[PDB]
Amino acid sequence: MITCRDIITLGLQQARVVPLGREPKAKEADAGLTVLQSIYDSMFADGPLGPFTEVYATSAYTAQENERIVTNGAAITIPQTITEGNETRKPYDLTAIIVINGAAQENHVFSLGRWQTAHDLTLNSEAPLAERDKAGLAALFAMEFAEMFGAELPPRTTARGFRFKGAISQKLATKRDDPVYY
Amino acid sequence: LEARKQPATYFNEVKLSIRGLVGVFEQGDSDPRAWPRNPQDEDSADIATK
Repeated sequence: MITCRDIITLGLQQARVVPLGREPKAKEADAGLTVLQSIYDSMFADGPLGPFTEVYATSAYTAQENERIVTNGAAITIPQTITEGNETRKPYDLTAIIVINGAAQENHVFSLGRWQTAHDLTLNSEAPLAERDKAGLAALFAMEFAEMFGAELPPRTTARGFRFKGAISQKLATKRDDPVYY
Repeated sequence: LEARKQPATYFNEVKLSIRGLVGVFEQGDSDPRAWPRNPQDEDSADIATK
């Protein structure tokens, strides 16, 4: 379970501001939480997690793919399996679900067989979609978080983070069909 | 060709060259006939073509 504070510890010694083996202090590892929350929250709003579909139902509705639920009082259940004519499949890789009550947003994302949670992301909870790589997610974090300090990231590891942002902005992992010769 | 997912097209341009060449022979057909070589009692023996 890769916690949130493992990224901020890896992110800070990535930009060589804390040394190897020592941990961040209290004021350093609590300003990094508000900016690591901001990058995860700006991916469901309008970013590489795909466009969303509006819906307004006040009933026992179950959510579909890529659908932003804005119900007021209801029971919205995120599906685990989907049966498209006995094609009992799991959902696609990196497709999100938003549920919005009166004032509380709860985003969701399905990355490698598990629904990550990605809201109210505290210092103990696991980071969403960091199982794909750990040292790539700490370079996209520390790319702009290091600017409040003096330092900046070197170019051999800056372009590592721009690969991770493009590896989830394309969803090119799942195999698709060949050209057709029609 | 099936491993490239390609159709296997052919342009059968060798049936055209035979179908119109049999049709020349087939139209100009013939019934047989015997020709008496000298008309001194040889046309009377041309019952053979009948």
